[PDB]
Amino acid sequence: ARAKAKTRSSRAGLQFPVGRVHRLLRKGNYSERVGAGAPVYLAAVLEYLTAEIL
DNA sequence: GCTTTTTTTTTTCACAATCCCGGTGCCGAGGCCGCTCAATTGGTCGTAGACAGCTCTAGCACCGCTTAAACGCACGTACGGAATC
Ligand SMILES: [Ca+2]
Ligand SMILES: [Ca+2]
Ligand SMILES: [Cl-]
Repeated sequence: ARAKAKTRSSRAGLQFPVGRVHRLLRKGNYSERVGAGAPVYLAAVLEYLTAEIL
C-alpha cells in the first residue's frame, strides 16, 4: 500500500478534470451522495459540448 | 386606327464607398518556471438502494343507450386587400 499517481481524467480517457468535476458536484448542494461515474459521465459531456463549439 | 404625351425601363457615365493589398509596431496569447493546494491513495465503517416477493390500486377493455355536439350544406354580408391620391 504505497502505489500512487494516476488521475481519473486519464482513466476515463478524457481532457476535462473528472476529479474537479467530482468535487464541484460534491460541494454544490446537488445531492447528499455522488456516484463514482457521475463526474466521469458529466466531464465527458462538457468535453464534447466544448469540443463541438470549438 | 390616329397623333401626342407622360411614364418605365435602358443605357450611360461619374463618383462614392467599400474591398483588397503590403508594411509597421505593439501587447497579449502562449508557454514556461517554481511553489502549493487540492486530487489521489488506501484505510475504515454504515446505509442506500438493488432485489425478490407480495398486496391490491387503478388503468384498461368492453358494452349499450341517450343526447349534446360535429358535420355539411345554403346564403349573403361584412371583411381583407388591392388601387389611388
Ligand atoms: Ca427499503
Ligand atoms: Ca416489483
Ligand atoms: Cl455512478
